[PDB]
Amino acid sequence: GPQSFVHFTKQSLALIEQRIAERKSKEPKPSSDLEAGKQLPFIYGDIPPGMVSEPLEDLDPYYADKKTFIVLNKGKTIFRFNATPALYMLSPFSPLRRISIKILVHSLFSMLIMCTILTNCIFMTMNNPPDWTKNVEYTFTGIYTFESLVKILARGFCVGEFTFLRDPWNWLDFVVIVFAYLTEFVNNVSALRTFRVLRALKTISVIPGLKTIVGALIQSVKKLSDVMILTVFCLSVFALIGLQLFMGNLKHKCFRNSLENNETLESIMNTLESEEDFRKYFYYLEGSKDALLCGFSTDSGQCPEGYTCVKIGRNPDYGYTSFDTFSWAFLALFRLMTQDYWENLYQQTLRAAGKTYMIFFVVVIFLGSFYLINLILAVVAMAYEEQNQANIEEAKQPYWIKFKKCIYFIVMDPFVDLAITICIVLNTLFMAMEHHPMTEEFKNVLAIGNLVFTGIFAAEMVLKLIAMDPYEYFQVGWNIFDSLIVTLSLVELFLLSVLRSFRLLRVFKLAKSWPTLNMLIKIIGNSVGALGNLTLVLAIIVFIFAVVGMQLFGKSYKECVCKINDDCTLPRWHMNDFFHSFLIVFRVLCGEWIETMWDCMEVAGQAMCLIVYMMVMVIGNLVVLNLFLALLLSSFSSDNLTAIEEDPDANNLQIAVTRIKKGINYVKQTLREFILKAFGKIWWNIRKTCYKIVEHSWFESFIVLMILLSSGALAFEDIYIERKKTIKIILEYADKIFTYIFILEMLLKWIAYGYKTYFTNAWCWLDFLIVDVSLVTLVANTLGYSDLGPIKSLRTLRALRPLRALSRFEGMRVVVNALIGAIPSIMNVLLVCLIFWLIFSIMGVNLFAGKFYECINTTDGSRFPASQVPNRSECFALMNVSQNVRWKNLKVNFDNVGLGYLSLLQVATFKGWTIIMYAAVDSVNVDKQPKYEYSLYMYIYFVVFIIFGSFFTLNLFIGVIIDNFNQQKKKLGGQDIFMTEEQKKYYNAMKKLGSKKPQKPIPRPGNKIQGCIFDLVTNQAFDISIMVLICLNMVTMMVEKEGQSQHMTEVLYWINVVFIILFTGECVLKLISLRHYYFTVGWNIFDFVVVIISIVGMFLADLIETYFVSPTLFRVIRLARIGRILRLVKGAKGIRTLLFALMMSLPALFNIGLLLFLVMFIYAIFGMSNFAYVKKEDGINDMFNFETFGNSMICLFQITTSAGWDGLLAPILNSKPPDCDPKKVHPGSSVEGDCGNPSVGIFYFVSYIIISFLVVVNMYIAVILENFSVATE
Amino acid sequence: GCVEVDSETEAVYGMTFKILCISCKRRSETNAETFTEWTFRQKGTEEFVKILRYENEVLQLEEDERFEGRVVWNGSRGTKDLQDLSIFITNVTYNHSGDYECHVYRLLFFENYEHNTSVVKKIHIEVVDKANRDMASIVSEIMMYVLIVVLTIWLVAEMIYCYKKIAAATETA
Amino acid sequence: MEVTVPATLNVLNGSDARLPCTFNSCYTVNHKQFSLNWTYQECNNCSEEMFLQFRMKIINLKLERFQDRVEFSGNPSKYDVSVMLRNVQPEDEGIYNCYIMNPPDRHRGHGKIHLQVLM
Ligand SMILES: CC(C)CCC[C@@H](C)[C@H]1CC[C@H]2[C@@H]3CC=C4C[C@@H](OC(=O)CCC(=O)O)CC[C@]4(C)[C@H]3CC[C@]12C
Ligand SMILES: CC(C)CCC[C@@H](C)[C@H]1CC[C@H]2[C@@H]3CC=C4C[C@@H](OC(=O)CCC(=O)O)CC[C@]4(C)[C@H]3CC[C@]12C
Ligand SMILES: *[C@@H]1O[C@H](CO)[C@@H](O[C@@H]2O[C@H](CO)[C@@H](O)[C@H](O)[C@H]2NC(C)=O)[C@H](O)[C@H]1NC(C)=O
Ligand SMILES: *[C@@H]1O[C@H](CO)[C@@H](O[C@@H]2O[C@H](CO)[C@@H](O)[C@H](O)[C@H]2NC(C)=O)[C@H](O)[C@H]1NC(C)=O
Ligand SMILES: Nc1nc2ccc(OC(F)(F)F)cc2s1
Ligand SMILES: *[C@@H]1O[C@H](CO)[C@@H](O)[C@H](O)[C@H]1NC(C)=O
Ligand SMILES: *[C@@H]1O[C@H](CO)[C@@H](O)[C@H](O)[C@H]1NC(C)=O
Ligand SMILES: *[C@@H]1O[C@H](CO)[C@@H](O)[C@H](O)[C@H]1NC(C)=O
Ligand SMILES: *[C@@H]1O[C@H](CO)[C@@H](O)[C@H](O)[C@H]1NC(C)=O
Repeated sequence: GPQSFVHFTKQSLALIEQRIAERKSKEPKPSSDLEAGKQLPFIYGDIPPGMVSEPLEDLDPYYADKKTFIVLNKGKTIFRFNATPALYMLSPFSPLRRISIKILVHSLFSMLIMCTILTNCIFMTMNNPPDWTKNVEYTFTGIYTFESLVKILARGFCVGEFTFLRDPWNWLDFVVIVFAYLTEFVNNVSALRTFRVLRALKTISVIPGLKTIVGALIQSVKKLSDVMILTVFCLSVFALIGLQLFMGNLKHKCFRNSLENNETLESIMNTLESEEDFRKYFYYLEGSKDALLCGFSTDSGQCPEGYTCVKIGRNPDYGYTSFDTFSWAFLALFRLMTQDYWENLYQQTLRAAGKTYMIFFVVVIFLGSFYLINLILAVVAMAYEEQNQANIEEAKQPYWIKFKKCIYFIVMDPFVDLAITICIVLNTLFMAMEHHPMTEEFKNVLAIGNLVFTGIFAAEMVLKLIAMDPYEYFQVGWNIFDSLIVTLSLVELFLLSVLRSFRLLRVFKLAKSWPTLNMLIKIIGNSVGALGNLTLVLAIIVFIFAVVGMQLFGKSYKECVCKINDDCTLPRWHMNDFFHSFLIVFRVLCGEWIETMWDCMEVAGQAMCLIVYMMVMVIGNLVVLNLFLALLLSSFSSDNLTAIEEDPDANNLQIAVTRIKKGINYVKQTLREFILKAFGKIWWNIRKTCYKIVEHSWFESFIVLMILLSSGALAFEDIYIERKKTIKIILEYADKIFTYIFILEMLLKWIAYGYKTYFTNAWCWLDFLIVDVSLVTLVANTLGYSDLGPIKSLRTLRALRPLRALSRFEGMRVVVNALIGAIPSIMNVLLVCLIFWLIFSIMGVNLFAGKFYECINTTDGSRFPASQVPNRSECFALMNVSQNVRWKNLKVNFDNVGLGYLSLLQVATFKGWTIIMYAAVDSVNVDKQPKYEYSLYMYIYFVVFIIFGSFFTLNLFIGVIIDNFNQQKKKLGGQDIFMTEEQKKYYNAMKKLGSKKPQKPIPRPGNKIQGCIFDLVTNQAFDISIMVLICLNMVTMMVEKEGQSQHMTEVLYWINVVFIILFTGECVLKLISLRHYYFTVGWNIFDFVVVIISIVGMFLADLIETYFVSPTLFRVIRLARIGRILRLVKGAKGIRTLLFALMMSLPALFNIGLLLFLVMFIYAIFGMSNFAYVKKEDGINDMFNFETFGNSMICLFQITTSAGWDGLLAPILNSKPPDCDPKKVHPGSSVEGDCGNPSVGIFYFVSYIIISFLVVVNMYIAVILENFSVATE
Repeated sequence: GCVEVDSETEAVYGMTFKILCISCKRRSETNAETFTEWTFRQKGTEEFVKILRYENEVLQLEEDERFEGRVVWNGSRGTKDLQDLSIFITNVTYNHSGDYECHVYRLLFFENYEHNTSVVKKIHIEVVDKANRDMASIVSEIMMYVLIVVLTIWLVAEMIYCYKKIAAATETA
Repeated sequence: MEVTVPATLNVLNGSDARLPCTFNSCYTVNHKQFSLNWTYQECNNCSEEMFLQFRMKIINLKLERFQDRVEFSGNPSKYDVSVMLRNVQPEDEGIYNCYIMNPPDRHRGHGKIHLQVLM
């Protein structure tokens, strides 16, 4: 009630004391509506004039017992002070106490503090400040001390409950203030300056609304406990597997066969210190910092002649890439899980150990990197969705008019809007035609067209303004930005290379007519609208990380530079200044954190760099994931209501097309009128017989076997086929027989089904096309025209034979049906993506067209300093003198819009982006030699692109595809769309294991000793003892490392033997206690198998290590010990549910894996046929190439995760000399030339990654669905 | 690429035969300076007599009557790093039947290291008057034809049986 | 590199003096490349006389004005290049310098000590 505004006076204090006495005699929740920091309820009405900011009697009766008063601030915000004497000296009625209170409650105080904080945050970005930047810091400390004392006097220090130190944000503020003055009294500078960065966190306290969402993030992280435990346990198990398999394998090196001066390996080793001396005894590839790895197997890296493979030296990458110890193995497994530069570890491990070890990487990538990531992603979505539901529920609870009318009628008509839309489309198309080597006539044409288009747009601007005037004109959002853009274009015409690219933003006018572009605009608007606070918190966190990194490691990056760059100058990615620190932080957010952290370690210590990088990665990824899921769910759920009718007032484009179709109908009718005025029994039984035969299971199985054989016979066409002279001819005749069989099968399909029932079927059309290609090739070969240009090139289409299995295998057929169903929305989103990326491609063309050229020394491939050879004329003058000098260009660049699209793809997938970025930031001009970081702030272009065209775009696509798959499932009627009919019932049967009721306790033995043993073995104490024993065994396994002494080996062996005997004893006890009931429990039979396998492995490793000599077999069979630590799952209710979800999801993942394997097989055959002879450079190697089916499959599995695809594509973009030799002779084969085909390479390597991306999103759908099912039911 | 394709072992009298000797290095990116020597032990003889030597892009033929004016180089050309060391007989007679030997002397050039290695490849050549057909081709063609006829017969038998059953059932109906 | 030396060093006469000269360089000191120049000058503008040097091993040139009273007392491995002395008469008063060059570090250092002999 309004009357309830009495003051806090002597009588009020007396009443409060009486109520406290009443509460003491008596010896609940306070009113939420009157909680401090919230708006005043509307019941109380307007605050009386003279009572603003005055100590008022408590407005909540809950506090009527205690001594507390309320002060009301303009804006209806309730501040709850404390009535107890402040500091025990002052009291609420005091000349100073009231003043301090009103000061703290006022706004200007808050604005002043925020301004000071944000000025300090600008001064924190100076790596070395001038000497005068001490008065400013003194001013800042003075302002902070004044604020602290004001708060002290306003609300007491620690006297009562409502005081200074109650608020957690006060603990940070006071802990800073004390450090500042304490440090000044003291006067490691780096640590003292780092402690100043805590002043940035006060932004969260001052800026309204950031505190609540920081609390929301802290509450959301608490849901990721089970997931984190499972992740740590899985990474530990995989790290143990890796530490067992590849212990010391990365220390392999090629050592000289012949030495001199009686030098042995140890003598040589104990002298070398520098790389120029290491290079004299080990094989180093040109321009490599690490000795070439080798292996002792038949499928490992091979050393040159005169070099022998030995295990000695240090591990690659400064020594940080190793499996020798558990810590390094865990780091490597975390890197594999996060899929950061994992292809390098993949290649190193395969070269060192053997190519048959890619199974380990397959399992790790498809079990830990793609599944444990989905559990984290799924859990946060469930945690956010629960929060959002609660928020929704809580919310629920004279001459001028003559021209004016004429112009309005002229311009405000449907036709003009469509004309302007076509004008926008044509202007963008015209702008897309720019390229580097552009002749003067083409440049003039482009300039004239741009002038015409800007003139048209300015004309319509003036026409519309004069039509409706600027009072009514400036009320429309589209009109505002249209005016902005035309003004900018006029400014550019009157006057650089950026303002010309601002007309590209007119493409967003098509959002009105384009429903799925309005979704992108809505996402962008939400990111700075409803979720603007979350975006601001992300920005603040990134700024804090950049400042912390700079303060910690900037001095070291400069002092220890020669440890990371042999030129003793800073590398490309460092932390010596704020811009580069921020770039490193942004790169870590993008997902590349190991290459930039190796140098961090080398310069400034492993502990510090690891702590900082782990904090940055975890917290930044948490915030980015929260923002992504918030945007996704909010934007794609807000419109579900259909709150507004579909185009109530039809859009001008819609009206224009309506008029156009009406006119077309009128014209058609008039023209039609004018022209009309002016002027068997046996055959049917045979058909039935063929139907019977072709519908038979025997026939289907025979044809499936033939399909498998004919597809497998394609894998024998390696480059080594000429050595296999018998297999050659065997496969030729087998191909002929397969063609005959499939011709007969197609003829029977005809004679059975009919020319309509057969040719109205897509599977039948596919089979018909394949067999027709085979028949055409066979006829041409038989007639003698086998090598006839396009006829010969047609033979390469035999890689499509495996496609015949989709129609035969129901598992793949079901998933193919889902993809075919989802295609339309995919196409819509791809269209929006292409339009959005066209803008950035054009802008990149305008910024970087032709500026990627450079004059390089072809021996070491090093750019010449710009002091000499500063331009292309001087590069050619130097060419005429020297010989190994080239004016080279990047193969992927921004010379035109197509290559811009390719470069943007490489940037958005983060693979070639560094190579492109270095050239972009070095670019000077056209025909000018690049200078180092001449254009340093070009990094902002790539930052802004990686945000807009690779985060919001991915958000839009994910939302669209999720909605489409939900719609498909709803159409099927709540049926899983990735499971076959047979797998559905097995899935349902498996589901029951998650809801079984507990079974009756096993009856006790009827024997005097057996009963006691049962009672002992059926105890929680026994279970806990076994669990701790398993943990101790795990620790014993972890304590093992490479280079350990024989005593350590012996003690570890004996400890493991003791553990084995203890577990066998527990097995025996459980046997004699539970009798035959024992084997009715699945976990107990698992324990039995684990125990027996541990004993067998222990007894068999001795045989493999005493008579037989097979280290690989010994290492593989020693993996049976991990079955002892896998038993930790049994007592973990938390992770058992998640592994059950995985087991339930397996049936759907099997089909997708089968389809992915089929696609990989097809692409492997195509790669074998096409890229078998390209020049070996960049990512194509002696081991990783397309010379053989195994190598092709290795490369394709690698690039399935989108890793190194730029490196595999680069050697194929060479198609002219001197890059490739078109007439190179390959010994043992008739093929000539090691050149690649750029178009085929681009198509291959783009289509494959797109298809793999679609399959990967299919897997996340399956995993998310199963996780939700298991979590709910 | 580099594939060590084994040489053929059958030459037809009067025609031209190419004797194959390919030697690929373990790592293709290394540098080398190779040269070769060929030795021939005619059938009925027990001594390997050197017949030619090739080095620095010049073939030095020995004064052998059996090979005078009947040998030309068919190896790697235009380089000192030879990996193909074949030779060509432009007119094959009966004196070219026997065991051959292709010596390869490869000298790798490493960083502060030089390795002088050597290889030997043995080729046995028999001269005939007519070119015999490959037994693998014979068996492959015969197997293909028998399999084709077997499949056709089996399908026809199944068609006949199914049609007779269908006609019997139809007449029953 | 930064070099930490005392600006003033007061040593009583008839007592053994020691000159603290320490420097911090991120790179492990290599004895095959370290260059060191101990020089003495009577004043700031006076000529500097070299009396101790490290090219590959500690070599003392035994200048007559110092006799054999100069001894090395530091350890480059631990980055201590201090020089200790035997008892003195007031003539030793002056300025002592320790120039240090620790490759591959680029910059060169110099630490100055103004030795004083008390009665
Ligand atoms: C920008 C130029 C130089 C290159 C690309 C050509 C454009 C002229 C095309 C590309 C995609 C087209 C859009 C794709 C689809 C639509 C939705 C369409 O809405 C419908 O009525 C169709 C309903 C539906 O199927 O979703 C209106 C036109 C529009 C925006 C199209 C307008 C013309 C666009 C922008
Ligand atoms: C919002 C849309 C319209 C643009 C998205 C990309 C931007 C991040 C790009 C467009 C133009 C770019 C600018 C174009 C020109 C330059 C000059 C460049 O420096 C030089 O060219 C060197 C000059 C010299 O040293 O003489 C530094 C970056 C900067 C500001 C670029 C920063 C990144 C910008 C703003
Ligand atoms: C291109 O680089 C090569 C190799 O660095 C230069 O050739 C030799 O380089 C070494 C240093 O590594 C010099 O000591 C030699 O004197 C160089 N050999 C010469 C000049 O024959 C080469 O100079 C570079 N190209 C140009 C045009 O300078
Ligand atoms: C590499 O080895 C070959 C073969 O042993 C050497 O050639 C022989 O050299 C000796 C003289 O040192 C001659 O007497 C032999 O007649 C040569 N035999 C042949 C087949 O050439 C060759 O000298 C060695 N090369 C180097 C650079 O040491
Ligand atoms: N354009 C793109 N093709 C692919 C294929 C796989 C993939 O795995 C990842 F983990 F990165 F999502 C990402 C991408 S992006
Ligand atoms: C063996 O070493 C001695 C020096 O200890 C040296 O004189 C001699 O030449 C060496 N012999 C060989 C074969 O290296
Ligand atoms: C290029 O080099 C040749 C040979 O050194 C010289 O004769 C000729 O004049 C040069 N041409 C130009 C255009 O510099
Ligand atoms: C072949 O060898 C015989 C001796 O056995 C000789 O008489 C004859 O001339 C030789 N022919 C040729 C072409 O070398
Ligand atoms: C080989 O030489 C003989 C004898 O001179 C001659 O009859 C024959 O035509 C020659 N064959 C060829 C292919 O030159």
